[PDB]
Amino acid sequence: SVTCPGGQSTSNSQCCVWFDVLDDLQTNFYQGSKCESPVRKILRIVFHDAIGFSPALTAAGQFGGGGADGSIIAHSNIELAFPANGGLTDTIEALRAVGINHGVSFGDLIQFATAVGMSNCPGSPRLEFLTGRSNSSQPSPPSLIPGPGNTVTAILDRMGDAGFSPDEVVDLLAAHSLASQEGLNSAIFRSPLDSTPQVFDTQFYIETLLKGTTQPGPSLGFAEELSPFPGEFRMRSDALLARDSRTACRWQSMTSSNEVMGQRYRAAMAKMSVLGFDRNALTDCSDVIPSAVSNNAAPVIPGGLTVDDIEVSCPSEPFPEIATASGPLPSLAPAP
Ligand code: HEM
Ligand SMILES: *[C@@H]1O[C@H](CO)[C@@H](O[C@@H]2O[C@H](CO)[C@@H](O)[C@H](O)[C@H]2NC(C)=O)[C@H](O)[C@H]1NC(C)=O
Ligand SMILES: [C-]#N
Ligand SMILES: [Ca+2]
Ligand SMILES: [Ca+2]
Repeated sequence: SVTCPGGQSTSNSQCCVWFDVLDDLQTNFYQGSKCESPVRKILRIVFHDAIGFSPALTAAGQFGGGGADGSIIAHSNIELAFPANGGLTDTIEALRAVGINHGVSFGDLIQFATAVGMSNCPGSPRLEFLTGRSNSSQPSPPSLIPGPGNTVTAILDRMGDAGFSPDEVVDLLAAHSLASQEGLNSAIFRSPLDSTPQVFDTQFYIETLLKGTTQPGPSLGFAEELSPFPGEFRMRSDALLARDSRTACRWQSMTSSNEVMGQRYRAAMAKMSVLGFDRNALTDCSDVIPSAVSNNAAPVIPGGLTVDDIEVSCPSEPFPEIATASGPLPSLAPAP
């Protein structure tokens, strides 16, 4: 049966090399299987790699990008000069070394390191993992990565061209539940985007909907909005997407069930992992990905705030009854 040298069982012999890069990533890149900055930086990288894909550029006779091809590593010299790719160089070099040492393609390595990093974060779904993407890539065209100062129309058009519906854009944003910022306001380095930057949960959707009350740093940084409590950072595109009529009802439905959020995110990520590829030409090695520990906490409106403090923006469905916490307002420490 396909037994790999280490004695694990898998579906196909092409999956066996991935048990070795699992060990290396967990011990080294993830510093003992932790859910800290390397996982958050890999999640920006998989998005920035895969979104360099534009059918409208191809239609106009231009190169439109190869999608999830590892071009952000193979052509980092040109892609890391793009505005959205700051604070990624160290992570890209660590990944380059693993790819070269294990003989796997860069596009596959990024997808694999995303599924493995998320498995270290409580509450995460098991992401699908496909292997076989060609290692050959051309540099991504510029201006294909949505930025935090863009309007909701600009973001939905860019994501729509890549292939995502407005609903899938909200689903994909569940990754900001494991997030902080470093380059928008350097004065409050690693300020989290929700109160549990180490748990994949619904808190990001709940807390971006809360009324912006607090300025967390000495000044406001690029595309920064008032947040609901000390230490939390709120990005303008996230504030706008939570409130815009085209995305507000899907954003609201993501607040009460970690289970629904996880399924929707896993589906949207599987679609993003094969942009520029035919998934029927890839081999499924999903059984190499381990289970994350379960998250047993329930969704809550933190620190004494109530439903009266969230700015309900979906005019059709009433806000879900979420639990409240009898606390003083929290102050978040930097994400680890
Ligand atoms: C509407 C599109 C989105 C925009 C405009 C956006 C923008 C940003 C920006 C400006 C940052 C802060 C980076 C920094 O200063 O360090 C950030 C962080 C982050 N984003 Fe996004 N994002 C979006 C979608 C996504 C998606 C789809 C994913 C991946 C599936 C993602 C994953 C992350 C993660 C995990 C971080 C945290 C980085 C860290 O803590 O080091 N983002 N995003
Ligand atoms: C994937 O392609 C890249 C080239 O784009 C290869 O990367 C180079 O690998 C050699 C040795 O294998 C290194 O000395 C170079 O420094 C690498 N270049 C870059 C830009 O990183 C990589 O080896 C290829 N991988 C496979 C398995 O074919
Ligand atoms: C996010 N980039
Ligand atoms: Ca790419
Ligand atoms: Ca969270």
